[PDB]
Amino acid sequence: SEIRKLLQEIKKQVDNPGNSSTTEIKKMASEAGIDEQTAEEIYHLLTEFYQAVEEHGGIEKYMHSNISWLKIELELLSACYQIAILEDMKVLDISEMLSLNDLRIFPKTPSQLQNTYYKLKKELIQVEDIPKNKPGRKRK
Amino acid sequence: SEIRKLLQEIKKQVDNPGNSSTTEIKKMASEAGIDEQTAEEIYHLLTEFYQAVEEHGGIEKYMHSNISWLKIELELLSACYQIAILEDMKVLDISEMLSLNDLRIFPKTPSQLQNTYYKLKKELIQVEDIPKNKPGRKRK
DNA sequence: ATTTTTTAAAAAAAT
DNA sequence: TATTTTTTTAAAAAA
Repeated sequence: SEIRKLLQEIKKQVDNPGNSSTTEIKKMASEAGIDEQTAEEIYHLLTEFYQAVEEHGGIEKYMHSNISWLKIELELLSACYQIAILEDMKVLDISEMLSLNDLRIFPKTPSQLQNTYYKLKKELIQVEDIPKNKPGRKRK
Repeated sequence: SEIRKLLQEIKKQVDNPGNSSTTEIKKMASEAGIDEQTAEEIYHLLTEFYQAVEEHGGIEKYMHSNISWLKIELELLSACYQIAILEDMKVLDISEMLSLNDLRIFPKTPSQLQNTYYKLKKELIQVEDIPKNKPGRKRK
């Protein structure tokens, strides 16, 4: 599968967009036999996510803010795992690929991505901003 | 006791030092009946700590780096609790006073300060740089 | 005043 | 290999 190189190029375009960005992504997806619609959806979700990060002061300011995940970030997470799974990638490999260890689609580690993916599937969390909850005993 | 206002003024001077800084601190300590030597020691330890933070990219860069505590920061911690205890302050009050909730001598919460103080006293940790250890199971 | 327990997240083993 | 549970660490607050 060429899903990794496609996602990599999608991020490359989001980080430096031009009037031919989406056309190039469609072409790359087509040549790889990857669904064009889902490829473009990811490009647009990623664009929004990065725009949101900037509205939150930037990647560094965001990674340390009180927000663990943004609603758009979770939408992106679900779309990324879904397209990669359809392309026959193993879960462990997807978590690695999307993380800080590789493509850096998300400013998250493979475990942050994978634990969240399963909580999302188990409906332990909703598709909405998720605040960083503090540890420690609860007040009396 | 006037230990809180003394520490506050010590930090005020460290944040904007002049040729009369230490003289003013000595005077304030004297008028409050607080040991002058320990007051000056704290001024110098605090100065070093803030210089170290700057060498580590700044307060924001440091609070998120892989270092939990700096050696000089622990030396400062011990000196601050010691002088405050001698001035009859309760432990809970000291942790609050030195923290982000009040004087901000340290870029730490009252619990980070208090838990570390006791680990230091119990010799569970040494007076040296302490790295931020990651959570999670240990590898097989 | 000092120690222990609890919680939440992250990491990786267990299933 | 997909999903769940356990473990560890730090932080928060009870014990």
